[PDB]
Amino acid sequence: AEVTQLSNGIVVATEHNPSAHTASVGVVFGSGAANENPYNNGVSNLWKNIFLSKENSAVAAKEGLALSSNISRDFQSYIVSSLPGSTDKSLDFLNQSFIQQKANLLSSSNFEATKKSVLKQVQDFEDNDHPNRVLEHLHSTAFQNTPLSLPTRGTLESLENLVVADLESFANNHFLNSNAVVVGTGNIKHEDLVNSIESKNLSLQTGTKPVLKKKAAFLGSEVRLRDDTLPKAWISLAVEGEPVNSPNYFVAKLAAQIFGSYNAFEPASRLQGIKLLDNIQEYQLCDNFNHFSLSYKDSGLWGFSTATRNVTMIDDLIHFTLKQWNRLTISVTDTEVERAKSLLKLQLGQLYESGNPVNDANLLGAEVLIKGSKLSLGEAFKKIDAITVKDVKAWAGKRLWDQDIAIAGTGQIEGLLDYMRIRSDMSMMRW
Amino acid sequence: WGGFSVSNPTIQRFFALHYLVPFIIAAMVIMHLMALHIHGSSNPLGITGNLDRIP
Ligand code: HEM
Ligand SMILES: CCCCCCCCCCCO[C@@H]1O[C@H](CO)[C@@H](O[C@H]2O[C@H](CO)[C@@H](O)[C@H](O)[C@H]2O)[C@H](O)[C@H]1O
Repeated sequence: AEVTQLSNGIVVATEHNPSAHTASVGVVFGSGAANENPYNNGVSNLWKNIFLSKENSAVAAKEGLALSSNISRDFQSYIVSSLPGSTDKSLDFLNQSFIQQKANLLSSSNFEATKKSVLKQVQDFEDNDHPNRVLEHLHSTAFQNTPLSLPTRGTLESLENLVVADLESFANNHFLNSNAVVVGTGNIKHEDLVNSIESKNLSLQTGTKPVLKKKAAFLGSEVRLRDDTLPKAWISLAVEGEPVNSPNYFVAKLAAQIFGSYNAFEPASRLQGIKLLDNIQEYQLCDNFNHFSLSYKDSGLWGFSTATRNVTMIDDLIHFTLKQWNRLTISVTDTEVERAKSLLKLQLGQLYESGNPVNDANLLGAEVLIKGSKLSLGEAFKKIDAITVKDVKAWAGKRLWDQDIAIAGTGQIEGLLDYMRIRSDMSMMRW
Repeated sequence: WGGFSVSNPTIQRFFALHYLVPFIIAAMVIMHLMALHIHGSSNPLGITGNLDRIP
């Protein structure tokens, strides 16, 4: 009823949900793509896929279990889902995969087949997923030569050069008890899980701490992947944002909610209380846009992504959007701040109070790894309601006004002006 | 000349015309700029500048 957190060597964290009809048990490691290098980039993604390999999944399915794995920038997860009663069967599989097995999943035929699978996977993403590919390039240029610049799926070049040894090296260096948290969500009790874990013994690399490196840094820059054969222009643009556990974490998320998301083809989306919408609908400057406040351990990105077929008016799209951002520093109104509060609460509620145990597992593990605990919506909502117009203006004057930007784009971006023209729009002339 | 040689009439008309022509030049410069605008400037390589423009 408040999320329990116990440690006996292995940190166990659970979140009991009485309305849930299933249960998820897994392990979340405090290491992701941000802990790789340009040459082993994609190793985590390769691990995810061998864990989700047919051999491993068939074994789990026979037991009535479903496997899930997510590779993020700061973390990595491996979850098993089952009925509330088969919760102990999940632990056995989990125990087996990360303690008993090794040479079973890393066999020549399984590794090569899995490698070939992720290779075609990544190739398709880079070849067809334009909005996400652009967002990945935003991170790449914004944090270039820094941990946060590496794509989570890895790069084709490094992927084709990866061997079983690379996987093992990463596992020995990151899949450690000191860098992990065993999570339990859905319909399960803490005692049931802690005792079932405390039932077994061993340690498997005890006291071993993960590798350390240099911190993430934001660099005003841009990467342009022009492709005149594509039907649209896809653009992502952002300034240095807030890291997780930043004092302005919510103020930044609220600022992003002010401008929000938009889908020109959805009737209700066109009626939102967003001033930018009055400027962009007259000549239909875009098909959609979405503002974000991405937060990581060392840094973050605040900005937006947009897609448009109006290739001759991209300059107006960017101009109007950045002119609106200017407003956060000098003229954002009370009702805009109040509307943002309500919608932010709804966003967080939908994110944290989702009816999915695997989602809760990922969120719970990631947070307890970073701050040792998980913040409740009750506390989050209180912080949000305390945000004032002066807080937004103070934050904007620091993060937005006359600040460097990172830009990424693909498709028909001839109309996207030079860096300086876009950068100049981060402020307004004053007397 | 307005007479038998360069005299008063000549100087007075030359000043009137000296005032006028600069405005005709201004008009011709507008025409010059119009011709320039439809094709844009050339460049030192002598090839198309269409692949890489800046404002
Ligand atoms: C009051 C006189 C004039 C003004 C104000 C003027 C102004 C301009 C301007 C602003 C440009 C664009 C930038 C540049 O290339 O310098 C231009 C281009 C040009 N002008 Fe003039 N101009 C004048 C006289 C002339 C004359 C006397 C000629 C030739 C007999 C001429 C030939 C050109 C040409 C061919 C270009 C194109 C250059 C290129 O882009 O390669 N202009 N002029
Ligand atoms: C015809 C001959 C007459 C010549 C007269 C010279 C004109 C001088 C104008 C000088 C300053 O005009 C001034 O320019 C600076 C940018 O440099 C503007 O600054 C604006 O952009 C800068 C740079 O992104 C921001 O830091 C700043 O917060 C913002 O207000 C300022 O608001 C404006 O007031």
